[PDB]
Amino acid sequence: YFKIYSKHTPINLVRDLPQGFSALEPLVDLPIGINITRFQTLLALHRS
Amino acid sequence: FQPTNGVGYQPYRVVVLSFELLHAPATVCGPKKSTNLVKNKCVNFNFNG
Amino acid sequence: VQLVQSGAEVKKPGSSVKVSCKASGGTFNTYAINWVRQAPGQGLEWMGRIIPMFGIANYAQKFQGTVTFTADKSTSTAYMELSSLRYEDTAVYYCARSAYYSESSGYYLDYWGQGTLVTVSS
Amino acid sequence: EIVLTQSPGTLSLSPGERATLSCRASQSVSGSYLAWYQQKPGQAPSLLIYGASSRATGIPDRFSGSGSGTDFTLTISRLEPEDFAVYYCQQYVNSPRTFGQGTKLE
Ligand SMILES: *[C@@H]1O[C@H](CO)[C@@H](O)[C@H](O)[C@H]1NC(C)=O
Repeated sequence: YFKIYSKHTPINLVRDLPQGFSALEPLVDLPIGINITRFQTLLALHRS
Repeated sequence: FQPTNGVGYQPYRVVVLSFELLHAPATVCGPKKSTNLVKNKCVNFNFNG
Repeated sequence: VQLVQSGAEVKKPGSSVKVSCKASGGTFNTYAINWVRQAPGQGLEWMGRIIPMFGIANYAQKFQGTVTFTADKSTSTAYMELSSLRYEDTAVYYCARSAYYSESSGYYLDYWGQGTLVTVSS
Repeated sequence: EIVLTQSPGTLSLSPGERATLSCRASQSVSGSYLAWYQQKPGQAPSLLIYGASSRATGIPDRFSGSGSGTDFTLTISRLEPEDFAVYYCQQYVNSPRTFGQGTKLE
């Protein structure tokens, strides 16, 4: 089972990881059952 | 296929449905036969498992 | 394999008769026996079946109470009794085989006898 | 009670051609519980087919069923003079093994 838990929070900083406490509520539970030992991220780039 | 022809020589639409029985993902399920509520008396309850 | 049938019966109206279908060896125990009317100049009508091992006979709604099915485990002979000769009861009765089983669900008439002609006379 | 109606009552007319004998039922024949029969004049009927299309011992495969649902076919591929005989149907679905009225009667 693949569990993805998510939360959103407004912030007012320039560069840091915000302090305090925030509980990450569940969002989705994918029942996939595949081996995962490698992951990568995906960004977006601007052009003109 | 011709309109006046034997049913053996007439079209049959076939919708083959493949269902695997492992059911670990369980993406598709039945209605599960929900009953009604009978509160104010001792009852054997099973809300969502 | 061979199911010889009784000869034609000279039965005056109202007089009972019992047909004698003769089973070959191994026919009764393995297979059921069923009776069809085959009325003169007309089609085939299923009177019922005989299970010759458990002695079970079940009849259609039409023939209930008017005909009696009996079979003899020893001598392997099939019998059908007519309560009385009603005027329409004239016919050519036939005895045939069946499956009466689960694994083989085809309950068709495997082998048919020669037939017996009942009438007011000969 | 599942009645059966054979449709070609006298289509044969001393036929010299392939035939399309038919049977139809009020409630669809379930699981091909049908049979055909060969009733040669002056003699008893002989089984011709069982199931839907399953042939019989000593009966050539020229006799061919082609039915489903309302099981309805007995097809003589190459017609022979001796095989002429009123052909009957019979259903083992619910019915007290009732028969049709015969399709090749003079
Ligand atoms: C995951 O790895 C295990 C290692 O034992 C293997 O048995 C299993 O088949 C793998 N599953 C997939 C989806 O590759």
